[PDB]
Amino acid sequence: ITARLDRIDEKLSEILGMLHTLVVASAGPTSARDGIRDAMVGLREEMIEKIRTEALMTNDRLEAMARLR
Amino acid sequence: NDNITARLDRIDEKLSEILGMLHTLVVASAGPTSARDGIRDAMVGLREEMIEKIRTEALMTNDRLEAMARLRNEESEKMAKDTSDEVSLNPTSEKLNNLLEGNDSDNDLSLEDF
Amino acid sequence: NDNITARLDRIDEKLSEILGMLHTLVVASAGPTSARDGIRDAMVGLREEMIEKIRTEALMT
Amino acid sequence: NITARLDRIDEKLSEILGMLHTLVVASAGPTSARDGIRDAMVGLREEMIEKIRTEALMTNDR
Amino acid sequence: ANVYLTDSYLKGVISFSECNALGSYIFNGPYLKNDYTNLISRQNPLIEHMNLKKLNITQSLISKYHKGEIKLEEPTYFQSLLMTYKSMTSSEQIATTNLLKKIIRRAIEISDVKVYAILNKLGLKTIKTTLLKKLMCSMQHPPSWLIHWFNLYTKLNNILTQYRSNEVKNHGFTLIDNQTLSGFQFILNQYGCIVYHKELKRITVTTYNQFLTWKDISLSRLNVCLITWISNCLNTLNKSLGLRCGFNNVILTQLFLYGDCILKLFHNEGFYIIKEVEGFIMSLILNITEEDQFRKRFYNSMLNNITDAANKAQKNLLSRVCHTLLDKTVSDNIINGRWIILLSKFLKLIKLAGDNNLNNLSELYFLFRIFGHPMVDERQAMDAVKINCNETKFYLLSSLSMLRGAFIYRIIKGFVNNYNRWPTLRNAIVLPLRWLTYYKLNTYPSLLELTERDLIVLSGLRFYREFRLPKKVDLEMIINDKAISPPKNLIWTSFPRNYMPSHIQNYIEHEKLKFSESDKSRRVLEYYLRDNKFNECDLYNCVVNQSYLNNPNHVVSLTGKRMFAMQPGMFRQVQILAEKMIAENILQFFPESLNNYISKCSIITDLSKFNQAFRYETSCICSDVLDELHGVQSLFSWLHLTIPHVTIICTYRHAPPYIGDHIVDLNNVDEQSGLYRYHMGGIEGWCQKLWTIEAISLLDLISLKGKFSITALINGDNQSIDISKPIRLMEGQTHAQADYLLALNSLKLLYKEYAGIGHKLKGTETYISRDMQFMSKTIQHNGVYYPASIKKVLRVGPWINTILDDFKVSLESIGSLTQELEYRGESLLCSLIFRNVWLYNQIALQLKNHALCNNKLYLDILKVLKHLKTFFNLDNIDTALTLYMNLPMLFGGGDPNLLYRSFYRRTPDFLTEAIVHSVFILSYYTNHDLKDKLQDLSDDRLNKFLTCIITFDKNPNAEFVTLMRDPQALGSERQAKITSEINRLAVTEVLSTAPNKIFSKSAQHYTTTEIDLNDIMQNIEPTYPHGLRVVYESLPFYKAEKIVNLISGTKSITNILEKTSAIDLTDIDRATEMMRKNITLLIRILPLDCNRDKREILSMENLSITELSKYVRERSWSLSNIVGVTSPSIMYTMDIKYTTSTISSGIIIEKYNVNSLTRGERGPTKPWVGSSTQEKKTMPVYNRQVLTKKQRDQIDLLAKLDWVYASIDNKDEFMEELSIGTLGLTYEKAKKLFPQYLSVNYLHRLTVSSRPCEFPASIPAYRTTNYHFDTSPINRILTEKYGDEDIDIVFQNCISFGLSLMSVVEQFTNVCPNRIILIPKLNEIHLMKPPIFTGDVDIHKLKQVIQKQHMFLPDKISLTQYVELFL
Repeated sequence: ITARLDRIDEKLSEILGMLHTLVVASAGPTSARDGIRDAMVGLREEMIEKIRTEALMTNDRLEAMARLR
Repeated sequence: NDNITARLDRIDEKLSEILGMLHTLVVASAGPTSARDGIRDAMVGLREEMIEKIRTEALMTNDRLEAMARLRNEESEKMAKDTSDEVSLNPTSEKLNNLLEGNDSDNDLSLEDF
Repeated sequence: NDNITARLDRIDEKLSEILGMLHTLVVASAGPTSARDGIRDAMVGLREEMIEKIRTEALMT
Repeated sequence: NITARLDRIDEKLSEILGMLHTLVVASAGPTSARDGIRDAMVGLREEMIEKIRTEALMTNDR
Repeated sequence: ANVYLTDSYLKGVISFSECNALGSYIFNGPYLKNDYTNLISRQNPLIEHMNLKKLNITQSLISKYHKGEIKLEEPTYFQSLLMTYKSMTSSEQIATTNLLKKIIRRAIEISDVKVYAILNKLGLKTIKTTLLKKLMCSMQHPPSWLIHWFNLYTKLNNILTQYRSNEVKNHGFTLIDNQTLSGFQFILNQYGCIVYHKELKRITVTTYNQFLTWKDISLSRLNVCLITWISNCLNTLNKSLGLRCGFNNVILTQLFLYGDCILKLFHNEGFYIIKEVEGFIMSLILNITEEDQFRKRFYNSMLNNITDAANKAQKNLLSRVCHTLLDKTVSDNIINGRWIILLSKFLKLIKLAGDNNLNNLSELYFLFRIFGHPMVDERQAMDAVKINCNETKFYLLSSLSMLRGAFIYRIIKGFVNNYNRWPTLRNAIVLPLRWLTYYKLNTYPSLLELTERDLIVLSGLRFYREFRLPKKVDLEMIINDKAISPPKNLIWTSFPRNYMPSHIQNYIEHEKLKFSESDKSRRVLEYYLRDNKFNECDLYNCVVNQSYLNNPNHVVSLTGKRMFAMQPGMFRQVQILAEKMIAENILQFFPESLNNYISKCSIITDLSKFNQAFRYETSCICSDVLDELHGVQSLFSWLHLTIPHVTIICTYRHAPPYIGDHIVDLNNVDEQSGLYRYHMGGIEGWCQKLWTIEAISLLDLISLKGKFSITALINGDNQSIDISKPIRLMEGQTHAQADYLLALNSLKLLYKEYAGIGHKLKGTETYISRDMQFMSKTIQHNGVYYPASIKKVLRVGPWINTILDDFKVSLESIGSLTQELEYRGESLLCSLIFRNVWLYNQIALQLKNHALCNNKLYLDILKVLKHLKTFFNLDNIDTALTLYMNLPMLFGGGDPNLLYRSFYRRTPDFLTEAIVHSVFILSYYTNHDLKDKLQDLSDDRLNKFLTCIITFDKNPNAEFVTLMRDPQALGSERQAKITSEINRLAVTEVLSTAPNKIFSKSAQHYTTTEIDLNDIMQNIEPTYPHGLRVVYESLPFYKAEKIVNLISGTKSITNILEKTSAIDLTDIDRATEMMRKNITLLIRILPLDCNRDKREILSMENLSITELSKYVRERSWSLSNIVGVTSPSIMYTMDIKYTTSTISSGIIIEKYNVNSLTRGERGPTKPWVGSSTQEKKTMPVYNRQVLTKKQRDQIDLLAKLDWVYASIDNKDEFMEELSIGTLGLTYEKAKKLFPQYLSVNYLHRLTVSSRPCEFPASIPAYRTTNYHFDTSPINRILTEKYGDEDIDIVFQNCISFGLSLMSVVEQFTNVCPNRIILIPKLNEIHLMKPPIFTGDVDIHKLKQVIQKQHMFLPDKISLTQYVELFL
């Protein structure tokens, strides 16, 4: 059934929230803040994970060229 | 089934809302800080919140009003005079043009007293 | 359906890339040195695990 | 009709991807290179991964 | 044993801060500016300034100044004083007038030989010709303005010559001269110039470069007056002889005087006003070429620009001199505002000189380098660019997305066009469905069906590696003769120790112990020579590992030379590598980096300061695409990632910063004038190709937004935008109104988009036009070209463009420069007479005043003239000099310009052209007819010359390596030597001691590598020197030879690793011996005994000049057959006819113009380019982006070798060893990459560096359009004589001859002929059939050459790289 539009809408809501978070994290330094390191998402592990996957997909091409060698 | 249409309508509403925020989004280039002690990251905020930072001397720019005009998508009079149909002469260039036009010889400057 | 399912799969694959880019922007946009050093240490650990993985899956010979 | 809605959604998503990727690339400026986080924002590429591959296959002699 | 040879011409810049320091120390106060330079110069002066101040004459002048007797002025005051000097009466007057009369008479007498030869060959026929007799009658009274400039130049050059000679003789010599230029007292070193005028009670202090500039001004004005007088006399005789421009010289002298008055009233700041006059001349041009609205807009903009420049000059002058010693030097005409009268009169004189004539107006561009050069304030230019490069830019994210997407679209489109597919995408899931179809079909949409949404979508595309970085550094691209910046810790070594604090001096003496000898080099060459740990894969590792990021040694040094920027060696390597990678991989995708009415306009923008507006966010959104395409990161983004973190410092010697006590790190020194941080990118020159292709991408984006076509052409610091847009004309709207409206709207849009990406265009940089084609500084209107040719020959003088004052290079430079009065100015006679004026000056007048060879060269030339008088039975030494100055320099004569160069630019055989030139010149004395077959008449002079040319003692030595280095070399000491042959042994002796083991080991094996390279191809019995050149360019000895030849052009080769600007006496003696042998060569080539009294004199009956040339070339090398080099001379082979014969049987050149004159006119025909017939080659299908450029060049060379030498007995072994050694592949693997050549004759079609690709005429391209050529009647004759057999006569040169011949006949007869018929001498044409080569290549010697010079071998095609080739 085409009820995965619910998941698509959930992902879009997540993207909206994180976009607002980005535009406030860029410039909210004075009154949206009393110290540093505002309460936020701070999840660098998914970033490291996408870096892993992309570097591994590049290493796959390198290793295929080496296999052809 | 009137449900798939509602789902797609909400999805397109959120997509238009995301693209609006993306198209009203201004990037301020990375550069020196106020105290000239280092470089600050490139700042990305909304267009109005950035025109306010240009206005309130939050981001030090050379030409505040012309940057604020370009961000507001309005033509300031400096670029309305730089790309204007007629180029008007300055008073100095008006006097120079009056001197050049006409072989009236009213220049009357003796170079031997130099 | 073929067209509907394929288009929904492409839409999900685009939403995942959007969320990944937003993760990158939010994590790098946090401007204390804490997150910067965390990214750097995670990048030294990523290189180490990549080296070890290439070695172990090259030990097939 | 639903396929046209999905294709318009896909076009809008591609536009969002282009905008956000330009933002990712433009945000990886001098301060990210200063802080050693630029290869996490822009990605690892062929030469660096080849360097990794050589480092991984000539540790001692193997 | 070390001498210092100072400049005779301004090569560097005039320094504001050197002048300020010297004059501030000498007068004990702020001289030009109240900055740190004057304070540090007065507190701790340099020793060379203390030497000037402590002279007795200087002490007396300072005493007079401190008593109020003399007044201190600015160097421009004294420039105006000098350019007015005419003091002395009747003695210097008679002497100078007699000298100028003599020079002019001798120049006309030397030109008479060539004019007679030309008129005798064209069939138009002390001074023999009537034309030059009338000209000598016209030019026997030099006018007063010419005498004035000649006298001034002579005095200034005498002062300079005296100083240079006594400075070679004595180090530390200060010239003190108050007698040469009467009224002025000069005190001249290389470290300063103090000029004092006594009756005016004025004194100025300036630099040696300023005296050089003054002498250059006087020379430039003498040259303007001389060219104009020659041209006016020629046009009085014949309106077609002189130049197309006609100048009144009293108006020109008034121009000079009024520009001098502008520079005297406004001080150094007056060069702003002087520079803003190019706009006035362009406005006078557009008042003729453009239409009312365009021309009015440009005129008003130009007036505003000039008055703004003058107001800024006044304000800056008043603000600068207020607290200096020049506070009472500003005239009242500055504050009165009456300077506008002077400016008005200057502009009126410019408009009078232009005479409402496109020729005069285009020529008047010499005015801009006729007034000298300004003293540039280095700290002030630093401060001007700081505010532009520190400014925060604000971008819409959609603007950056569209710019990145337009760049990516151009990349995709060019990649599909050149490689037949999209680039490899690593995130192809981001394309919606419409771009996935283009990706999978390997197509792209056009710009019309493209959309801004499409560009935003494409901005999200990432790529895989397509192009590969070279792993071994190309030493040819990384070595030069410029200076290197020291590291950040050693940056204080760029200033004198006196100018630096004591703690800085102690810190430098302690920090030099922490750096290597390469890091303490100050020069690029010795930076690389002193590197004992140099590795060829060092740059590659620095780029892969990003060792340039966050480097503590990074600094940007700025030098007054527009603020030439420097950085240390690592970062300079990275910059050069990024620019080279762009130039050789990406510039192929950006080819412009070299209705009832369709509206059209033109927008011209100045991109000189385009770099300062660029930030990371605008340039690196595209540099990231380039990084991904190369599999690397931050290589093309290196500038905006590293420069923001370094310090920008002005490192001129006399412009030190104030370093606060206890501060010793440059990044801790306080920001000040000439010292700032946080430079947000945009260094000029660096990353220029990146910003060019980004400008092209933005122009495509603008064309998409404005919905008009764009034809951009970005040539350096200037882009031209041809805009087209199909509109529908409104009620009563004219085409001109529509074009102007299009220009206005397109200007609005261009401004808006450039401001979107952070560049604020200014009305002074950009102007709109409609039809006028002004690109590459050339005026071109209605198809006709309008040259500025007097501007190219302003600096023609004795010792120009030479090293150690080489006589031969000076003559060659004079000829090459003066040839532009004929190539562009379309005047053979004006070019000839001007060249002979200055060649006679050089030979007869300045050769006895050599700074290193005091008069030995003149005694040698007198020996040569006596020998010529005895040989050719001449009347005196004057006739002998006239003959020497017309003999080719190949035989030892003094004529840099052979006669063929007046009719076609290129030739495939210099020896035949030299022999033909000599025959034509000696016809002036032997009275031979150049329209007849060669005959023995009574005079054996030409017979004696030809006998001496063919008869000599054979003495070959290293013939094959020499024919590799120069396929047209002669051997047996039959030609003049060049500095690269004389200096190369010294270069290798110096390089053998270099700490760098690459250069050391390549120089230690240099002699044996030459011996082996001579043995490789020595048993191939038919000698093909162009095939030898192809063999030589495929071996690694060619790169070593290029490095050595670059080093050998330096002054004082032996002092390269000595850290000194002095010249060793051994280098002086080597250059002196070389000059003397080159001068006296004509004695050894033409022996008095004719070298044969046993073999009788040569008989010129049925003599082929080409057979004689082949014999000379073969005998000089003692070879039997030399193929593919000798070719007929079309000037000699072709007989010129003007009437149709019985049957045509020649090349028929007809004038399609209807007028009797074609100069300054355009015809219906297509321009003639030359463009020799090209090869037929089948390119193999493989992935060429997998290979670097050097690998593909090596593959092309090896394919050419397999083509030319396919018939040698050793071809398999030869090609196998070449492929293994240079490419790393076997021959069977490398052969699949070789282009297969379908052309049978490689003697015609082989493409080498030693063969001309084009054969143009000696005529502007616009002029070739007036004539039509017909080579049909000669084809039947050539095929009935040589049926289906190849011959050595060049076709393109045969048409070039006819076109230039039409032009020259119009020049000399005042009427263009209706047709010209070129009838060939068939005994001068021979077969050129590709031979069957016999013999074996020395394979041992080949592999020993490869193994000895292995340090210069290119990258080898890997297995990983070879598997990717055919995927």
